[PDB]
Amino acid sequence: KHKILHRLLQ
Amino acid sequence: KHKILHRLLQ
Amino acid sequence: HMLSDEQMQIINSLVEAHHKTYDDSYSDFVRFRPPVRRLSMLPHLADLVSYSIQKVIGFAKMIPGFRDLTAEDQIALLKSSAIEIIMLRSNQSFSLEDMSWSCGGPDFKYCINDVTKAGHTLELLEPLVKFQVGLKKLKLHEEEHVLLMAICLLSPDRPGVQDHVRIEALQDRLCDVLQAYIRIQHPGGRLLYAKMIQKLADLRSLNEEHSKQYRSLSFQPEHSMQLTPLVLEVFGSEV
Amino acid sequence: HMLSDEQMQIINSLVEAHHKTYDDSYSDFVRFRPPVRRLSMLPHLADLVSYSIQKVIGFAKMIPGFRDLTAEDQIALLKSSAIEIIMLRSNQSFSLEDMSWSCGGPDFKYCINDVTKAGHTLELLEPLVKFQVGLKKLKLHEEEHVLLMAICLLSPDRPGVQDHVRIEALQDRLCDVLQAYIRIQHPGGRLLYAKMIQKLADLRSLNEEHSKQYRSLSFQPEHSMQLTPLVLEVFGSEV
Repeated sequence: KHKILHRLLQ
Repeated sequence: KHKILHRLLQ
Repeated sequence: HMLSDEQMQIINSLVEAHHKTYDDSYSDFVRFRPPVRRLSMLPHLADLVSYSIQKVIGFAKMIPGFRDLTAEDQIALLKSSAIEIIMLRSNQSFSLEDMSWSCGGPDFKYCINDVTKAGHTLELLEPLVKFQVGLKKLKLHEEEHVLLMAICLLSPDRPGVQDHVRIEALQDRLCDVLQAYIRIQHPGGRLLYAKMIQKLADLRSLNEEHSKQYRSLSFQPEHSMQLTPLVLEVFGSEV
Repeated sequence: HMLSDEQMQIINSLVEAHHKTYDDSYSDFVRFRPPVRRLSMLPHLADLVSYSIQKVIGFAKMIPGFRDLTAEDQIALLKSSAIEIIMLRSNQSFSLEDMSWSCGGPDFKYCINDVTKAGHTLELLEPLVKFQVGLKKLKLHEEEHVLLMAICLLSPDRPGVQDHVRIEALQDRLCDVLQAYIRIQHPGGRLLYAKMIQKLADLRSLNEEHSKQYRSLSFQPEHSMQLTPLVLEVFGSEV
């Protein structure tokens, strides 16, 4: 789902 | 799936 | 009256198992991400809890009868009791003097404060210390402490468990040893056994409270990204 | 001939972005699980690579035009180029003298050897050093090095990318700046541009090789459990 990445991308 | 746990349990 | 060659061999295995998975010098802690006093203590305690899971697993595999349960039941038992076994084994480093876990110099001395820099509130850390103090006072023998951990780990009342009759049987045999041992070798412990079982109840509360706090933590990726794969798996609900 | 007020502002942003995400003193490395020389270096390098992903992400968000792509395309670009951007930015700590990455005293001096104690073979670490040496020799200006990273990160040819026409356009504008900059400000760099683009090709090979090695690593839980949530996500294929 790329939870971390979505989050780090704002 | 508990991949780690299965593995640590031998 | 006295212990049987059976109960005695159970004790030997558990005490040996524990010695094999618990270093009283805490020398391995230098390999954890260093502590720091947005949750500056999370990386360190995450590594501490993760290191402990591995230890609790090694201890469990040597609990007689456990290795014979299904992989699924072993996992169900570990998942739901891991946090409790950690709280129990940590009593060994808990000092009533400073009300903290002394695992080293200044860096590895865990105070109530630190756990707060890790996502936990003080209103909830209070029962933990209260538990540690009560447990410390019971001045358990290594045989009773090691039995208490095995009893806890084999509780049939855990979500996900299947053969709750077989886990039930294993625990009873363990509860018998603890009861017999306390009677035979523990002067002044006529009411100790009942006090120990009460600790199991307290652990349940502490466990439920941890789930709630951990849950919030795990839904925030900026924070869950700080955890370790093993913690996410054991405390995760992908079960 | 000279640079436009546009190309110039792109450079300002990229150079500033880089400065904002790259500490030449490597002071943060003390927060990684300490290095150790079954893959004793894995916990440290995992933390190093993870720390870098976060940095590459911060740098990317400031690449003009990138924040405007879809979340999905941003992720697709980051996932497939992350390892390459790490290899590029690390040139800054690579010393041709000892053929290693000097990020500190003895503990943070990364030698070819160490990466082997992390799951990688030497027959594959060889092209990496060869790449670092060639790249170091190009003696790039900070403006060229920062542009090269943005060019790499905006390659339209990455699996999972959607609007490969828009990524295509963004990269071209960046390639123009690099070309114009080299001509205007780089004495002796008439063939530099072509050498830089060749480095992009080498990174592709290095990237593909890393995927194969990383793949084996990630299928073994005793090892993947040593990685961090972010590394598992960026290098994972759950995409």
